[PDB]
Amino acid sequence: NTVAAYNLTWKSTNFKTILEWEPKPVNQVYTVQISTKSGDWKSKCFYTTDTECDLTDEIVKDVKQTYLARVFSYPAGNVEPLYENSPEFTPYLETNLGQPTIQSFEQVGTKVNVTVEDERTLVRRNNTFLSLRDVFGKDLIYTLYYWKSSSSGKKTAKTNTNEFLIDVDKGENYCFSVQAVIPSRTVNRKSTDSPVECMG
Amino acid sequence: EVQLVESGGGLVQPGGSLRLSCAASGFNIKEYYMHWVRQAPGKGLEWVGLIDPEQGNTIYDPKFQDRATISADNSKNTAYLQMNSLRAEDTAVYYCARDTAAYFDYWGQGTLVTVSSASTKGPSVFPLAPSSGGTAALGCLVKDYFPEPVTVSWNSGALTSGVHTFPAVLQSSGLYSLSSVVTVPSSSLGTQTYICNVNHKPSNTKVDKKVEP
Amino acid sequence: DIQMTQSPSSLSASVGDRVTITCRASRDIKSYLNWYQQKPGKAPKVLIYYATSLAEGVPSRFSGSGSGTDYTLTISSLQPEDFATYYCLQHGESPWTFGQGTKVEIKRTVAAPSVFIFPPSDEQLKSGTASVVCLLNNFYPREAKVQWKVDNALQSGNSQESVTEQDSKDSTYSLSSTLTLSKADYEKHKVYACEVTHQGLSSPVTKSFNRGE
Repeated sequence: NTVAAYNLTWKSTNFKTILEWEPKPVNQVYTVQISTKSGDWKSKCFYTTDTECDLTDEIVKDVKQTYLARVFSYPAGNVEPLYENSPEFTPYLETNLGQPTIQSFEQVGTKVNVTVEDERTLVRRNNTFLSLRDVFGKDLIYTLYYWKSSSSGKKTAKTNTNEFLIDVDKGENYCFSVQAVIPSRTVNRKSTDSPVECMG
Repeated sequence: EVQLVESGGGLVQPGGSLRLSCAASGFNIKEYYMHWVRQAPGKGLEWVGLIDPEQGNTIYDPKFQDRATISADNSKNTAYLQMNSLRAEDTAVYYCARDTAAYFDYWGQGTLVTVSSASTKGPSVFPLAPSSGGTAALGCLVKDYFPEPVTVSWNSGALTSGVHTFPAVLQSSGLYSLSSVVTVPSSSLGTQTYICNVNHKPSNTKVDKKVEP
Repeated sequence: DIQMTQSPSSLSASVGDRVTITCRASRDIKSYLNWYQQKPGKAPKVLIYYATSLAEGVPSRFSGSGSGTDYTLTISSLQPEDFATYYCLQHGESPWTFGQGTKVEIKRTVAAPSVFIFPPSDEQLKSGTASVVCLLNNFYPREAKVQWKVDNALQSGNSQESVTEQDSKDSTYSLSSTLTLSKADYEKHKVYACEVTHQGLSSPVTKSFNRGE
């Protein structure tokens, strides 16, 4: 008399990946396994009463592989195990892009250099964590929106690096916000907008 | 399956406003940037503006900044374009396009806005009867309608090879006339049925005319 | 803004020829330059994005090159279906700017037109007008002369014609000419004819009918 887990969903942002499910356990515990094929199963969260399991350490080993997960239900320590398969998950194609942050927007002469902070992830290589830019390379684009604080109409520009060098009218203050987008995706394509930064 | 369908086209009086909509299906517009691009008769493509449904940011080409409004409704998954104080040069086909940030990967079918003081008029459809050599020609004459456009298909779209639907001609009267023809084997006349399907949206005219020798 | 200058405005090439189209920006556009192809009556379709990337499903004969301010679209071996108007688009910063376009015409061998003549329908005659139509089908080059005759007399000022764009398969043109007369005038004559002159014809071809017969 156990309840099969249901509504198994992947919650992932910048590769930080957690599998979630229902229900809150009642006299039972769960074990979650992960694999990349059929017979590659590895248990990661053993007999927990939690309804989530962080699987980051596993998926970051290779963010472009497709992972399968299964959640087993077992009777608790008081008085055939049921299990359910999760949806497939491919990190590189599905992790959500986190909110960007503008690092600086220095105006030198008639130009403003807008630099986006590179974001470190849990994905590591050569004994070092990788930045979002490191992982995606040119697959990642930043859209900039800018406007004169003293006017209505916005302007825009894009870059496949982390900086924008834009012309501005002298003696004018502009506001800026950036957004990340992965053109090759069909869903979860964009991040939310960065906080707005304004000159002066 | 992604689809962009525009509506709102047709007649607009000089000094009036065009008000168009772009209904999207098969995806959420908040995932992309939606643009409007226009093309005057026989002219080149002209960018109008874009809207980012993630937060409503809109960018206008400087030529339209003070006379246009682009908007978007995520709940209706629809984008809109309004342009005011229209002049003759604003007569054009207006397209809605989905921008992936790398390129436009989907487009609406386009909708024509005609800036004019004249009123709509539905067409009459007449047969161009086959004379009956080896190849015979037959067709339909779609006469006296305003404004453009009119669409013609044959046998509900099943017959397309050999079909030539000509550019409309503006008559001295101020009304358009257009002809659509198809060539077929003479031995098929009297055996195969031919029907031209004519549609003129501005006047809600829909006609199916059977063409017999 | 950034002006895009596209060269040439039009070109004519034979099937199998290599074709080159160029676009120069007034300043560095950092490879955010796309190429779109537009066929008659359809929305544009992406061919190349980010200056050199071929879009999914696009034939390998299309390629893009360039960086900085100078870009080129190449078609290595022109096919009939490539008849279209091609446009470059700068999209790295607003306002986005299209080149003026390059119309690609296909050169092919001479093809004489096949001529057909259609009498006005009885239905139209019930009204007070008669439209007589003459069709010149699948010919090349485009140069063609239609001369209407009523009881052998040369008509002038009472006809209009229109021509289709080159066919995507055989690269020919077709032309429709309409002679318009009041029903009263139509009934005063017997022989209606259209005489066609074209490079592919050794001598002018005439098709006609006798009113009533």
